[PDB]
Amino acid sequence: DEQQSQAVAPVYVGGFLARYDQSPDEAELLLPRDVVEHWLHAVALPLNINHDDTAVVGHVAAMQSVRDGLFCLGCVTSPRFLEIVRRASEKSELVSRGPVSPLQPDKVVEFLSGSYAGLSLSSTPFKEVALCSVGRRRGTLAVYGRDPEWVTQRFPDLTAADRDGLRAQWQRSTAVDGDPFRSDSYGLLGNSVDALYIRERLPKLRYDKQLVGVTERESYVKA
Amino acid sequence: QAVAPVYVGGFLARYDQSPDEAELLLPRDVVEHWLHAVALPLNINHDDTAVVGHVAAMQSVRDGLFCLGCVTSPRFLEIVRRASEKSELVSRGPVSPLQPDKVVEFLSGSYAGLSLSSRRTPFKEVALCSVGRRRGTLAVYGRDPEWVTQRFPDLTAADRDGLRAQWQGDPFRSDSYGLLGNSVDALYIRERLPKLRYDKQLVGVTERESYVKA
Repeated sequence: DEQQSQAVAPVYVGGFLARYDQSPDEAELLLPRDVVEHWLHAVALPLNINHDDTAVVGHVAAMQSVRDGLFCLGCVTSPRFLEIVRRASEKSELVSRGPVSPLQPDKVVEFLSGSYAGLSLSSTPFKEVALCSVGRRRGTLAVYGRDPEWVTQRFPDLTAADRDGLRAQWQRSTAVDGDPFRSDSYGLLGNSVDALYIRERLPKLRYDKQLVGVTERESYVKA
Repeated sequence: QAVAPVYVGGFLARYDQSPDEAELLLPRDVVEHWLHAVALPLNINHDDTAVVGHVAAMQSVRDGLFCLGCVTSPRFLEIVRRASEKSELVSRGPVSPLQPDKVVEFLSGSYAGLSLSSRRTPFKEVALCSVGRRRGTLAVYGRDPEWVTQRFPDLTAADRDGLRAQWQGDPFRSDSYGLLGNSVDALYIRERLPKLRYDKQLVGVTERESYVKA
């Protein structure tokens, strides 16, 4: 209970929604810097599971256009979603194996890291942000952690100035969040089988990890 | 209807396949000895709190050990039913002729392999798993046990008669959460799809005439 209480504390997620250096084969995935800045530069977008309106699990706490792409920081807050994740994490051998040495085991964070390893922006233009098994845009690796600062520190490309801009954002009471989640374990279970048949899933995830340099520092990423 | 029984068939071992593991070896003779040549429980990934049914028949044939299982647990079937309604893969349906069967399709996609762990004393249990450690252990699901057996070209009428003679309280103590945890594990099994496709080719089953998803 006490230890289970920590499991369902909020979970932050960060990562690029798009990499300006990545040229996609599909026109639909194009998202140039000028386009992003226009709508972005010159209010809190919901965060969900695979773009499902009934699976809102939190909100976006910061969005920043940087040198290498569009970076996002979200916050998973749904008590229902986190409890579901807590229970499944207890029956995962992947999770039982734990994280890389120095990191403290964190079943909930590890389960999220394993299942929803990608970030997905889709559509105002900026409608919402989705956690998915793997993103269609390359470099969209999802990085989970209990601390916003820690998550941002997982990406070598971000400079101290970049992080300052992001911080000003998350430090600022959202409309999306009682519990915005309107799905269940059965729903998540149905989605898990879909993930099993995504082709090149692991190679895509490993490619993303190297592209954003998360391979350089320790994290809960399972890929 | 959807939660009616589901049969699953497939080889638990291919005598022609050389187990890249000395512990997975399973010679014909040792098999036929324990065989005819208490029905074994059928569970999920060898979790004994996840028994979904029983083995209805086993037959040692030319190419290996063929098995036919029956998924009967109502608790399990109902859990599967709900999840199947929230699966895009399942919503896409099967290939042309075959009629949609959500529960059968979710099972085909999630537990595409069979696993025997006679580890020990003889045959202990058969597990439905995302992919088996032994090659050629593709799991084929269906509502009619006859149809399922007809999915494997290797089997002969004589082989089928032997199996036919055999197949002719809720034991599940798990939940949606347990299956979900197992689902993330499956995502990290290496070469899952390549192995499944290999198994599929080996036993001659096609997505074009079954519910197999790999």
